[PDB]
Amino acid sequence: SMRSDTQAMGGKSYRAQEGKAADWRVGAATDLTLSYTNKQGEAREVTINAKQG
Amino acid sequence: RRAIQEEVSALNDELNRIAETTSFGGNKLLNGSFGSKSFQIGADSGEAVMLSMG
Repeated sequence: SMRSDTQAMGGKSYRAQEGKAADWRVGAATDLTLSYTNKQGEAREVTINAKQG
Repeated sequence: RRAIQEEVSALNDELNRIAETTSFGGNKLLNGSFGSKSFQIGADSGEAVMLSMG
């Protein structure tokens, strides 16, 4: 199906609960790990070590 | 001194007028209501740049 409401024509959107202003800057805690399941069924872990500042 | 102060007050009211009335297509810029806005300059989502004017 190619109706615009088809599940394959979209995804899942997550949003932050805390708002950060334009003066916010990453401190000493920066790691962010995304752990989920890929489409083939294997568990996939992606680790993002952001840059301080 | 009152003669000088009158020109100071006239220019003082001019400073507030510039801040309030300056706009880009109706959107105020220098009145402090612009805040910070992200300008999207990428071919993919999430590639914007913040601009702030106090």
